[PDB]
Amino acid sequence: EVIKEFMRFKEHMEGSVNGHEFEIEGEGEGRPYEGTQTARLKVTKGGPLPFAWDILSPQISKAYVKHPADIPDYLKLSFPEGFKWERVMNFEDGGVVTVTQDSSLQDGEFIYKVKVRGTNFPSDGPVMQKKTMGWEASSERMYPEDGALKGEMKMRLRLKDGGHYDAEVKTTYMAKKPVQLPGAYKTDTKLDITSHNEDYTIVEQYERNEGRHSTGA
Repeated sequence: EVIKEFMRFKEHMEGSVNGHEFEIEGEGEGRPYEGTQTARLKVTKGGPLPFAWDILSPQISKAYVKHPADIPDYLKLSFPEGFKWERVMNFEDGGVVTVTQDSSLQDGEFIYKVKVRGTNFPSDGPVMQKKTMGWEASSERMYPEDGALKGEMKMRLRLKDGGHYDAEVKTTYMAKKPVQLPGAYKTDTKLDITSHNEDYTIVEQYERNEGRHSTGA
């Protein structure tokens, strides 16, 4: 078994949001079977970011999703080779974020390599004015389609406000070899910024994910 009850990961991200290029690196740890993790991130190029850290947080780790025994854990079964995923987030004010990601395993540790592109965010919007306050918990509908695992979800950013700034999200997760794909089900996810001191140039996150059968949805 290559996936231990404790697993670290490291992450390299590059991207650009409305033409502002950046790099971020991170190192993290978690309990893959328990559904838990934490990481430390920093902006290694292009810092301080012109834009909310929040649009980045969901793109900085689904090997740590807790599954019941009878839902196959496709993304853990995918190691040691790993999996890749491609996402599109469509925000209500016209901004879009697209992401491509490789995840593999080297030296006992998960290794994430992430390319993010944000575009068409309004100069005066809550993302570019850095006015957001973190994501409410969400549930991603997971379902096998065209030989891959797909998820969709509505994700909701809190605003320095009381209301919410909303994204429609679609992700295709595809293992590098054809391991059992699950039937459809839900993943409940809560992502927290736990420490942001620095300039949101050093940031720590905590995330809890749990797989469950649906009712339902």
